[PDB]
Amino acid sequence: NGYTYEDYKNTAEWLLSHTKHRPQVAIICGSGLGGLTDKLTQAQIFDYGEIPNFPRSTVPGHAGRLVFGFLNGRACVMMQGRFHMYEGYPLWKVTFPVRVFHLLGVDTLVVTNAAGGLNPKFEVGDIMLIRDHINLPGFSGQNPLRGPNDERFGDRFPAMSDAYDRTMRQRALSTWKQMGEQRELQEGTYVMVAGPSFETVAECRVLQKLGADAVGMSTVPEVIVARHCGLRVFGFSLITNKVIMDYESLEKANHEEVLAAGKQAAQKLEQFVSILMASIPL
Amino acid sequence: NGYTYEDYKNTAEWLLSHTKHRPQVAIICGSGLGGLTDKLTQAQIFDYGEIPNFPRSTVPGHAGRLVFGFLNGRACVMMQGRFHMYEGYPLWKVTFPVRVFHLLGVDTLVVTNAAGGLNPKFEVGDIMLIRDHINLPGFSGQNPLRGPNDERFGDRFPAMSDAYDRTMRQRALSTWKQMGEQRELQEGTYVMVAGPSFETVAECRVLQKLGADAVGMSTVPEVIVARHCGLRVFGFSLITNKVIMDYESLEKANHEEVLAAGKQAAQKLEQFVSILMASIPL
Amino acid sequence: NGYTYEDYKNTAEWLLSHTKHRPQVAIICGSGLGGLTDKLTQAQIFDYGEIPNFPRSTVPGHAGRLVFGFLNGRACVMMQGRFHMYEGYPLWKVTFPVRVFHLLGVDTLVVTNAAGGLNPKFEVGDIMLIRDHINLPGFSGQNPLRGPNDERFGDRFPAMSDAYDRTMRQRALSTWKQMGEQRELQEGTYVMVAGPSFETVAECRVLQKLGADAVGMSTVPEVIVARHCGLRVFGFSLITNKVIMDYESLEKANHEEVLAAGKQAAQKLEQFVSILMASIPL
Ligand SMILES: COc1ccc(/C=C/P(=O)(O)O)c(Sc2c[nH]c3c(=O)[nH]cnc23)c1
Ligand SMILES: COc1ccc(/C=C/P(=O)(O)O)c(Sc2c[nH]c3c(=O)[nH]cnc23)c1
Ligand SMILES: COc1ccc(/C=C/P(=O)(O)O)c(Sc2c[nH]c3c(=O)[nH]cnc23)c1
Ligand SMILES: [Cl-]
Ligand SMILES: [Cl-]
Ligand SMILES: [Cl-]
Ligand SMILES: [Cl-]
Ligand SMILES: [Cl-]
Ligand SMILES: [Cl-]
Ligand SMILES: [Cl-]
Ligand SMILES: [Cl-]
Ligand SMILES: [Cl-]
Repeated sequence: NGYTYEDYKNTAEWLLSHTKHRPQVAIICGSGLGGLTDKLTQAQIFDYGEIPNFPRSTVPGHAGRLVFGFLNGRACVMMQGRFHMYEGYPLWKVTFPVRVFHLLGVDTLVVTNAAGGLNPKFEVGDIMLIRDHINLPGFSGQNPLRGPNDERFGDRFPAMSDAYDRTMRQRALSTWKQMGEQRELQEGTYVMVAGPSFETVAECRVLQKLGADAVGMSTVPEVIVARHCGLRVFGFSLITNKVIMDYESLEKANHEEVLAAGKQAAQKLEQFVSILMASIPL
Repeated sequence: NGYTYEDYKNTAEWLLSHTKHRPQVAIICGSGLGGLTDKLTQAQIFDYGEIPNFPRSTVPGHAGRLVFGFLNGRACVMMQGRFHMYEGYPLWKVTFPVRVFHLLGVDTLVVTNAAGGLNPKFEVGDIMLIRDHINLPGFSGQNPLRGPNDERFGDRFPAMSDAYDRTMRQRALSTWKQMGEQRELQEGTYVMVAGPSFETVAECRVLQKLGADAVGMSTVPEVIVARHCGLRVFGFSLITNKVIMDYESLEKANHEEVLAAGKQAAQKLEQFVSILMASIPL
Repeated sequence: NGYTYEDYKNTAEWLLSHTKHRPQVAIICGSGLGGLTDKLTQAQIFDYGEIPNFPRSTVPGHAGRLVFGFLNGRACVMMQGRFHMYEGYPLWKVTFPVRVFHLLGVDTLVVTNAAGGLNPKFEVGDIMLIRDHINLPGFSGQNPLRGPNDERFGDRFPAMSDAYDRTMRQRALSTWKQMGEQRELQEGTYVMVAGPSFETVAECRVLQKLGADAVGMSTVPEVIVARHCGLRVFGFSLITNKVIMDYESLEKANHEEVLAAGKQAAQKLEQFVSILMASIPL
């Protein structure tokens, strides 16, 4: 980890210096929450590059931007653009933003993400509340707390059995009925895999047998350092596809079908998140 | 990854400069395909050292050599000597050769390897067609596509559900009957483990329960970058041993028994591969 | 690995130079064997810092010390203070001490450790003999033999199916009856996880389903290089806690409950280890 506490403080302070927005809720926007920044009243945009010590993607395609504003009368900081293991970032860079959020005094993290369905009852376009995760990289050493622990963030050995807030999740089932959606809001376990290649069938069978309902390539490191900092955490996945679980199928997973499911669910997801701000305790 | 596209191009071009052999098929020779170079008509040998940007083993024992020639009227490039995680090589070095093969315009990769039997119906000397793999290192971040993606090789998020060509595998069952072998050609799932230590019993039970038929320490990274480049992929394992699956046995696995099974199956394996060239589409 | 054989030799020799103690048995003291050094007759203490090439913890809290002496008429070298992946140490540093022990001509390693119960028949304060391990990090590349092999320590591909000595374990069940403990000495499989965060429920269910009886964050790398060097290996775990395996519980694991179970079992553990020296073959 090439970041000191002084580095985190510098970034927090610089942002406090450069905006009057004091946010309570951080949202990391995954697949098809691109345009959720269009619903922030009183939006102030930073490009990651301007923000100090802030990782910037080398890849030309994505210019990640941090946006401060109000959503449904909640002070929010949104991340449009995320860092993934598969891109080559170490986890002390992937999760750098969360430690800054805390130093802004944000108390709640919303995390969204795409995922393949491993639970057969799941369908494309479905939304799965993250109740638990399986951190497969963490088992092997790839945990974002690996290294010296700073008491000023949290304990050396934080628990995670409770990472995903029970209350937020109930209050999210309620909001669904109010949305009057045709399809029931799902609840399940998200397994993180590093990727970037899609799963084999033997691999998909391993993940289903380990007890995973969805597989994606993000979120878990962010949840772990959020819980390490004492943040309340709520997250869901967009079920972008059904993980091919048999050799008889003649169908390959693909990024296009993930972009598609993401453009298709944008409106629904943007709505659900903004109504949800109301159920976020102040 | 300390290799640019210009580096790969340089190696490809240098080889094109230094041989008139334009190969269609690359074969990576695992356990007991040492002498398969003796069956190349019109053989031109390179030591890895001569070949630019080509990883060279530090270990005194193995002087890896790349050999261009014809096998059963197929233009082949053979790798005699392979790079393994356990040796300390990063995967961008293990799989460096495959990216060069593609730049030579090779369209088909044959991958052979030793493996311990986890499926009880398997016996030493058996041959298992790789139908699927379980990439246990890949889950944790150790995937050879981790880092920036180059469009000139393939897509950022390639699928693998179809990695092992269906046609090649049928056409391989047919060739077996023509060989008139006493023992039926096997088909199964290969789990890669980094090693170099052999599995415990609890470990062997984990791998059987995950759905693996054989365990070895290679191949999978090569298959992933081959499929990333659009290469057709066919592979099998020599079942060198039966993974000790109970505490009551007084038998340890050992490298000697792997070298043995390899010397013992050489002839059979050398035959099977050369007949197989005929079934390789031009 | 930034250690040569000359480095290991230098450390061994320096210790031989600086003590008349020629030890047969190395003990790595885990949770609640702090005070086991108080039972060494004729104790000679080294701070790790004094000992050359010896890793030293950056963290202010723990000043690791190596102590030579006699326990129950056995020449022992004890490690008070251990190195863990979660602290950031690479495994060539975690296991550095074991290679030195061998060069002192120690023939037997005792390894102790805390662990969460995954087997429901287990209770806090219980003692589980390690019969086998599941090395989850090793699968992904994080094995301490990864790199060039030195013949002077052992074989490139050591077996582990037999890592935990059968005889020592019988002779340990016998000593239990002589101790006349109210609770039966347990026997099981220890899964290593890198941590430092505690397991989720989905995670705890994965580890139980893989066949693990206890989960801890140490030992396995030490056992692997000990067995690579030809050392006889015996180990047990203190069951510090029962891994939360359901969402209905309102209980988080915590370090305090691990320190507690450790202070509470110290006397019992200190006794068991010193009686055990008698059953150690000379
Ligand atoms: C491979 O293409 C991608 C690219 C990006 C993401 C997620 C980015 P995020 O929204 O978390 O910020 C995913 S997630 C994903 C959907 N379907 C699958 C699948 O079948 N397997 C494993 N993972 C996924 C997949
Ligand atoms: C440990 O000794 C070796 C050395 C080299 C190889 C493979 C080299 P390749 O032919 O892929 O290029 C193997 S593979 C192997 C056979 N039996 C087992 C086993 O029981 N467990 C896990 N793996 C193996 C094992
Ligand atoms: C998280 O806090 C710690 C700190 C140190 C250790 C071990 C050090 P050692 O004695 O091996 O030298 C453990 S081990 C441990 C007990 N309960 C659990 C649990 O529930 N999960 C996973 N692991 C543990 C846990
Ligand atoms: Cl930079
Ligand atoms: Cl990295
Ligand atoms: Cl890293
Ligand atoms: Cl070099
Ligand atoms: Cl490496
Ligand atoms: Cl590496
Ligand atoms: Cl130092
Ligand atoms: Cl490291
Ligand atoms: Cl490391």
